[PDB]
Amino acid sequence: KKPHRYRPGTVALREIRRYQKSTELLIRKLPFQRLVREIAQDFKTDLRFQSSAVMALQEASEAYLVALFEDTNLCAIHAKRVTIMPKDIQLARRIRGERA
DNA sequence: GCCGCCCTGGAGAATCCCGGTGCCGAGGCCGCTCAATTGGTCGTAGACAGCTCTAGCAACCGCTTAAACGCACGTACGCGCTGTCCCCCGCGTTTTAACCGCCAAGGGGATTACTTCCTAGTCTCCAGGCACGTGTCAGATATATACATCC
Repeated sequence: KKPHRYRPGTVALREIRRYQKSTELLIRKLPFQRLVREIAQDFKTDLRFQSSAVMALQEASEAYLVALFEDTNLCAIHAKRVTIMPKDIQLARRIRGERA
């Protein structure tokens, strides 16, 4: 219960300016390893993983999600909005050719 | 005469600066060592020349006709404004699991060296499949001619 609450949006701009400067991975390593192993046991059983393989998968997945979020933000801005919605992701993936 | 209180001076300890010496990152030097270099030989890939036949190109023609263009009207939709409500954001508090540091043994896989043998490259010879051209043949199409019929 303290005064001087911040306006909704300048904190998000601060995290935008912070996370666009830094280069570290934004997803924790152990949940991503568990997700990769859970996906990979469907294709083949008794699969071992190098740590650099999981790191390459994490780098590629984070780059893909960041680029998709940039296209999604462009979709949301084009619809005279500032909030991203699942239809923006759907339109971005449709124009990209993933849903086409 | 005896005892208590205020003012001022020089010596002991803390700190800054400089010199001698030991440790981390990087570069010169040395040793192995394997792949780039050099030299020679030879086969053939490609450059060059030559002839033949077909497509493209610049600039013009003529004719047709459907597409393009201009204009007027009208109305549907993009856009701006306002309300509203709801849902996402900011923040405080509590939980929880990521992260790092640990076993405990065992298998997977990357190398180094070695052996062996099966299979694919290479060469020679041959023949049949593919590409092209043509004679022939059965299905599809159009009309010639004869019969039943309405006015």
